[PDB]
Order: sequence, then C-alpha cells, then structure tokens
Amino acid sequence: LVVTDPLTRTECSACHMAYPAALLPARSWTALMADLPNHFGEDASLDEASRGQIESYLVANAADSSGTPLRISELPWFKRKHADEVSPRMLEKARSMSNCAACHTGAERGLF
Ligand code: HEC
Ligand code: HEC
Repeated sequence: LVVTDPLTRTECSACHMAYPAALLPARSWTALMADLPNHFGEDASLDEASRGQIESYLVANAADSSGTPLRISELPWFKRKHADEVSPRMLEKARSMSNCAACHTGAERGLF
C-alpha cells in the first residue's frame, strides 16, 4: 500500500520512493534500520530518536505483523513474478528493480 507515517514518508523518500512497510518482514526492517550508515553504498543515517520512531512504524506494519532479506526486490515472490514480466531491456531502462515507479505508474499510491 502506502506509507502514511509523516516521519517515515519524509525521511525514506529522500533517495527513492517510500517503500510500504507491508512489503518486508519485521526482522528485515530492523536490519536495515540498524545500518543506515552503510545503506546500499550510501549514508542514510538519522538521529537515533528518528531511527527508532521509523523502525517502530515499519515493524508494527511489516509483512509479518499481527492482523533476513534486505531488499523487496530479492523476495521470492518478487523474483518469480518479475522474471516472467520484465524484459532485459525494461530492466536496462529502469536501471534497477528498486525503481518501482519507472515501471509502475501508480507505485506512489500503492498500485502495482
Ligand atoms: C540516500 C541517502 C538514501 C536514503 C535517505 C534512504 N535510502 Fe533506501 N536505498 C538507497 C539506495 C542507494 C538503495 C539501493 C537502490 C538500488 O538501485 O540498488 C536503497 C534501497 C532501499 C531498499 C531496497 C529496495 C529494493 O531493491 O528492494 C529499501 C527497502 C530501502 N532502501 C529502505 C529505506 C528506508 C526504510 C529509508 C529511511 C530510513 C531509506 N531507504 C532511506 C538510498 C537511500
Ligand atoms: C520494470 C523494470 C519493473 C520494475 C522496476 C518493478 N516492476 Fe513490479 N512489475 C513489473 C511488471 C511488468 C509486472 C507485471 C504486471 C501485471 O499486471 O502482471 C510487475 C508486477 C508486480 C507486482 C504484481 C505481482 C503479482 O502477484 O503478480 C507487484 C506487487 C510489483 N510488481 C511490485 C513491484 C515493486 C514493489 C517494485 C520495486 C521494488 C517493482 N515492482 C519494480 C515491472 C516492474
């Protein structure tokens, strides 16, 4: 779906779309939030209080929440579904499978 949390939407849309919490399990969000200085080659670090607040939201709304991958793009379903649907040229043009909006026009609205 859609990141509604203002702090998360603000801090985590700085270099890419704000990935919805529901897309990763809690342990993956915790892992990512624990090493923001070394976040996929970039320094995404935050002040501690903010880090904990964002992490709490992500964990509470995670894929395995009530009611260790680091990438959505490495999940079993993701690999399986995109293998059929994405040409090598589509991938070349989008530059990375992380760039959901290059292919999904409604990504920022939770529409895939
Ligand atoms: C720039 C300084 C960044 C900020 C701030 C945040 N992220 Fe990031 N993220 C960044 C890069 C360079 C990448 C790799 C992109 C690529 O093409 O390989 C990522 C990737 C992610 C991912 C993985 C996407 C995927 O392939 O499935 C996630 C889940 C992610 N980032 C989350 C995330 C969060 C929660 C952030 C705020 C704390 C955040 N990112 C900030 C660069 C930057
Ligand atoms: C182009 C290079 C793409 C990028 C980058 C991402 N996606 Fe994608 N996705 C793409 C296509 C052509 C399709 C098939 C469309 C169809 O209706 O059949 C998809 C499919 C999905 C789906 C649906 C999965 C299913 O159960 O069938 C989802 C949920 C999805 N894509 C999500 C997604 C995310 C989160 C991305 C960034 C991390 C992302 N996609 C990138 C093409 C491309």
